[PDB]
Amino acid sequence: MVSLPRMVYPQPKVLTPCRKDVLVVTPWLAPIVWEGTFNIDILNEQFRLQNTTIGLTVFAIKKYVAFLKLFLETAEKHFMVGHRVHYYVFTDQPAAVPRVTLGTGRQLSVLEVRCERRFLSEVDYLVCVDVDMEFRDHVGVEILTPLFGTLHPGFYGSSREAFTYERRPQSQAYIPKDEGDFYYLGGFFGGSVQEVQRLTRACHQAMMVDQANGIEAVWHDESHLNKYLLRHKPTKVLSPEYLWDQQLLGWPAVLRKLRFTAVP
Ligand SMILES: CCCCCCO[C@@H]1O[C@H](CO)[C@H](O)[C@H](O)[C@H]1O[C@@H]1O[C@@H](C)[C@@H](O)[C@@H](O)[C@@H]1O
Ligand SMILES: O=c1ccn([C@@H]2O[C@H](COP(=O)(O)OP(=O)(O)O)[C@@H](O)[C@H]2O)c(=O)[nH]1
Ligand SMILES: [Hg+2]
Ligand SMILES: [Hg+2]
Ligand SMILES: [Hg+2]
Ligand SMILES: [Hg+2]
Ligand SMILES: [Hg+2]
Ligand SMILES: [Mn+2]
Repeated sequence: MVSLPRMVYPQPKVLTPCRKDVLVVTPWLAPIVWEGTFNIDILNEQFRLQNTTIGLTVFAIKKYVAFLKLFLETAEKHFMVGHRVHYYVFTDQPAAVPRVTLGTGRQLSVLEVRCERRFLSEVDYLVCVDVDMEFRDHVGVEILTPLFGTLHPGFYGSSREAFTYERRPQSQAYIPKDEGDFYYLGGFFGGSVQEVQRLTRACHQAMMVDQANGIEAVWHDESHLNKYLLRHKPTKVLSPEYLWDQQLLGWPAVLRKLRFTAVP
């Protein structure tokens, strides 16, 4: 918006692809975020000049409160470092939330559960993730955009017919075998506050319609998220570097970094 300052960095090479092993842009021209595609210094400048605030939301119900300490401590080392961050922890056990030391410009709010406009006034972007995870490497502003989904680590190389989308036409989440771009994760999505609220509102309404008709999608919210992103294309797609399970899937050559991973 304001001009970027002078910066010294390698010149982009028009005749050299960033990657010869993976797709780095979708058919609707949204970038697919892989290591080796972005210069983080340029992106950090762009987002800091806008004084960007990122909200990170997690739910920790019942036994999942045990995952909060590692989740938050590692987020402090790797998530949006240098930028304003507001953590929102939705839990049924407020007194069980660990006291984690936060860097400057970062804050945490504990919301007890069994608001909407609140997010609009407190943050610019919302990132919604699973709590039984830990950050192991950089997760930064390269992911920010109006609406993003993340490629599920178990299906990124799969054909659409093999995707575990909801296949019963009676469900609002129904996707037939000849449709679908990717299989996105329910555990890592986000975007501007406005777009995230539109997505969550749509999934809530679709799930209510299914409940009324006596049907529950095969993968619950994730099935609905996939239907939403099929019909409302995300403006960025995150590669599986952003949500990986090393125990189950190892460390493939196509992954130069494992950024956020499942906890055993
Ligand atoms: C065909 C081989 C696929 C291996 C990954 C399966 O992951 C599960 O996928 C379903 C949809 O088919 C759901 O998304 C489910 O939540 C996934 O399991 C969870 O994520 C994986 C990566 C792993 O961490 C599991 O332990 C989780 O339960
Ligand atoms: O009793 C529960 C069950 C689920 N969750 C939340 O729901 C997310 C999805 O669940 P889970 O991690 O069990 O899903 P999986 O990745 O194994 O499909 C978790 O990350 C938690 O944030 C929770 O807080 N309490
Ligand atoms: Hg590149
Ligand atoms: Hg959220
Ligand atoms: Hg979430
Ligand atoms: Hg929902
Ligand atoms: Hg959703
Ligand atoms: Mn999980």
